[PDB]
Amino acid sequence: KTHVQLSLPVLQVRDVLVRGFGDSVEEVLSEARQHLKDGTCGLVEVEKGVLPQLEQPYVFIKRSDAAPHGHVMVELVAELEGIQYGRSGETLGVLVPHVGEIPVAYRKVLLRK
Repeated sequence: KTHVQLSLPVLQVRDVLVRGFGDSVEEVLSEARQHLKDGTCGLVEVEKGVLPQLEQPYVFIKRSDAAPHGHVMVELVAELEGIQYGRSGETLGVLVPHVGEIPVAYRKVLLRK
């Protein structure tokens, strides 16, 4: 399927144990996609002071369309030293590995895979 319905656990930035997916734009997009497939991917909502507490490169989910079955259609955009790889809509949050942190909420997304 070109899209997969996912429910992403929303994590508080200060709880996050593994603060990024790796060391290159290509690696973080790769790793983010693998963790999304394996159900081991969390979401941190972006506000003032969040991104400097996480590791670059960043992987964002961005709204790709204006929402089947409650699931917002999203795609992945990476960012490194202020350059983005991908072009999409509004940021829903920054993806991180999920290693058992307790979430505050779930974000239903339809991921372009």
